[PDB]
Amino acid sequence: MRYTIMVSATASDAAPLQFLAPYSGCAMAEYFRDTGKHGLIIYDDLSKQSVAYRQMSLLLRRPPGREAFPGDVFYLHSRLLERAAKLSKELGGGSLTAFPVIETQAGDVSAYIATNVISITDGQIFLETELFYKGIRPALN
Amino acid sequence: MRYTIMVSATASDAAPLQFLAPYSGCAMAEYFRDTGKHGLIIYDDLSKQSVAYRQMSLLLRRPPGREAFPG
Amino acid sequence: ALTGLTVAEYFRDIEGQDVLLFVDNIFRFTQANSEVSALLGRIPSAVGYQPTLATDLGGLQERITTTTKGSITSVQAVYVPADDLTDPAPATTFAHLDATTVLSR
Amino acid sequence: ALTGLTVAEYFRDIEGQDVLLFVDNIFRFTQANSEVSALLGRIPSAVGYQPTL
Amino acid sequence: SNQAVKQRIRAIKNIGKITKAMKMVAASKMKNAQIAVEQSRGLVDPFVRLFGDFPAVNSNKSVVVAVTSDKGLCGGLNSNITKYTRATLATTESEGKDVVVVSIGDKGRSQLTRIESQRYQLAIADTYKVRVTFGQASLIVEELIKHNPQSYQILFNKFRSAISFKPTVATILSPDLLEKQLEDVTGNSLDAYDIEASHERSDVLRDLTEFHLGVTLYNAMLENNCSEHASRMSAMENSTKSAGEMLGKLTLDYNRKRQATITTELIEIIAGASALM
Amino acid sequence: EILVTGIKVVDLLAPYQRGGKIGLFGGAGVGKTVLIMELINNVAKAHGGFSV
Amino acid sequence: SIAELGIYPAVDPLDSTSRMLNPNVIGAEHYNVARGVQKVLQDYKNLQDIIAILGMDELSEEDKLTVARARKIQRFLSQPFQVAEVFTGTPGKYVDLADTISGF
Ligand SMILES: Nc1ncnc2c1ncn2[C@@H]1O[C@H](COP(=O)(O)OP(=O)(O)O)[C@@H](O)[C@H]1O
Ligand SMILES: [Mg+2]
Repeated sequence: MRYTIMVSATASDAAPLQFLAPYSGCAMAEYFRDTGKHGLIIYDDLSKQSVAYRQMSLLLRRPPGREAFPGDVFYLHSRLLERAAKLSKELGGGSLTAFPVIETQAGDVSAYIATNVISITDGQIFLETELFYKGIRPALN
Repeated sequence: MRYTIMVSATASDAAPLQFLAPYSGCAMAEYFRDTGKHGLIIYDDLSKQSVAYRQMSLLLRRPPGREAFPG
Repeated sequence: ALTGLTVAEYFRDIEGQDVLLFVDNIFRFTQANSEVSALLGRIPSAVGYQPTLATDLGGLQERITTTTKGSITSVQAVYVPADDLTDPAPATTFAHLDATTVLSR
Repeated sequence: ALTGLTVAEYFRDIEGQDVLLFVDNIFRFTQANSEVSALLGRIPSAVGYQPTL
Repeated sequence: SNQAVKQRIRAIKNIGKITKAMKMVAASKMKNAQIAVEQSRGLVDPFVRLFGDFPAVNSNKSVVVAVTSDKGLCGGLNSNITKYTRATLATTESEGKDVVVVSIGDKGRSQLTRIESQRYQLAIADTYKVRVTFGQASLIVEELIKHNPQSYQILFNKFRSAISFKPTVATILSPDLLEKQLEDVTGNSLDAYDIEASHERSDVLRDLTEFHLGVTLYNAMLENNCSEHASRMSAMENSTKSAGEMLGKLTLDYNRKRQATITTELIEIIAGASALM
Repeated sequence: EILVTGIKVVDLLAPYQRGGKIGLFGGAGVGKTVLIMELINNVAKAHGGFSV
Repeated sequence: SIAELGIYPAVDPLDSTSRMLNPNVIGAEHYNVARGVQKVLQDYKNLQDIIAILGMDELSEEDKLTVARARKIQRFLSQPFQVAEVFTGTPGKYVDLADTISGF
């Protein structure tokens, strides 16, 4: 915890707070990105941030799309995850590494938000449940 | 070509023109129907006419139905 | 379910006990909040639930915890609609569960 | 369909004889009511039909 | 669309019980036939105890019998002994001998003519319809007596266990043509026996070779039939497992399409209701 | 007129037109940026004209 | 489904089309080998359920011949890319058109 910041917008917190908490955390880590240092950030369950944003948009009477998500749910995560950058030498050389977490349903990799963030992030650490209940932990696919 | 008319409201054209191109082509072929000759009218992509008509109707604030098509 | 939480929150917060709260068919809590969301004119989300589905479930299930005075432990009957664990009501309910006790015939 | 039914109902009620009414595609009655019911100010029912189906 | 997978689930869910019923039918048939294989295994011992076992003989005419199945859901049984047949027809033939290929079972006449179209001369089938008797194998052996070879080769799967079926080549030497010649080891290996028959040693060897061929053929098509039932039992459980996993994947896609259908219809109703209100 | 790409499946089963519109369909990491990088690397260097 | 089989580029050969695939444009043998590859692959796709349920050992001889030739042309349509050698290590291959026509 000497190096960790912990931003928590939990399940009882309001949906704008769950929507905004990845951006708050990414700003707090962009401090270390922008001043030459290095940062790590885990946005744990962006699949719950997208549900908070779906709640906010559907309560604003905005027309839902695929899986009742708004049309700008891609922009929600691409605005966030493009800030995890490795800066040039002239801007400091700082870096920010993101580890977004997405929860699938039955190994459905082809969900809407899952295929959104797969096409935003660089790599992918897919964790399978068939390897997990066979005791192989970390259950890396 | 000396027996064929080509009515073509392509993709860059307005949605009223793609909505009206099958009816204009049928009106052009009804000259040959109405005067004892024989016509062969080929409406390529009637589904694209339906898409253009849906666009033209949804922007006229007419309430959508199944697959957002008009009634 | 909020009234059951209030009666249990008295025993946790004042008496300092370990309370059991049997929310019988949490799916019916979900479907009743879905009905009051549809009556209030809110646009329903995916499969037909309220747009505030996880937030209503969280406002229920986040008061069931261990404080420094006591604890409420919830044994909730779960109905799985159309035998689908990926349906949003049990898949949102399963995020809060700590154990499942499966009674089988 | 109502017009053809009225022509048959005259034969049934006034003249009192056994009528045969053949209605080809009674689905088109409900379809045609659905085509106007969105412009009549009715918010739509299930799979595309009118609320008064 | 959404009833395509709803009917495909029905098709695969019925295959997943048809193949399990067929697995239990094959298992009950293997249970009923194992007690007949174990009783018939004894009589093959005195002939390979008296006449030995000489597969690599320099025969001039040979008859190779590949004991296959009739029904073809066995799962790699009738094709494996066809590999052993082409590995055995290419073992004895090194000197210009005449070879007849015979097959018992429809999956033998469908597969030995594929690689061996001209030396194939006989096809026995429908052997396993009611049961296998010794008179049936005697008539098959008599149709092998219609040809007069110098050896008989029998290719069949030996029912060792429910998981292992070793393919077996069994050799029957024709009596005065080869059987005395293979035993002529500085004298003979058959001179120790005092022939108590009515006629000479040549006729008792003719009768013994015919009886040994009938017993080997009867045991071969009992071993192969029971290993066929065990192979069908083990190959109708790879199919029930695959039809269970395919049904699981189809059920997952059906639930996804079901949820998408309810969301799509609901979005259509909301957009139509908000176009007016 | 054909546009040779050096890719076997593209040159065999869906050959590209020199002066035609080409689409690369697929979603979320199936390789349609590596395929367009390989098309840049194979076609754009053996082109002569300008690229955007 | 083709990328998860390790085939790269993961082109669906039975869904990727072109207007240049025309014997009056590209030549008769190029069109013939393209349509033959597509027919072999479609005939293999028609057997995937019966390969899954009954297994490979229950097919006909022409079936288990065309399945083997289809599995050979499935791997042969894949190709290491010159830009993809920095995360794979295998070098890239620019194939000529005559080479792939004759090779297929
Ligand atoms: N030709 C190829 N060879 C090896 N791997 C590939 C190839 N094409 C794509 N990939 C894999 O796909 C991943 C990303 O694909 P990408 O081009 O980013 O698809 P998209 O742009 O649709 O997200 C790469 O990390 C690589 O592992
Ligand atoms: Mg890309």
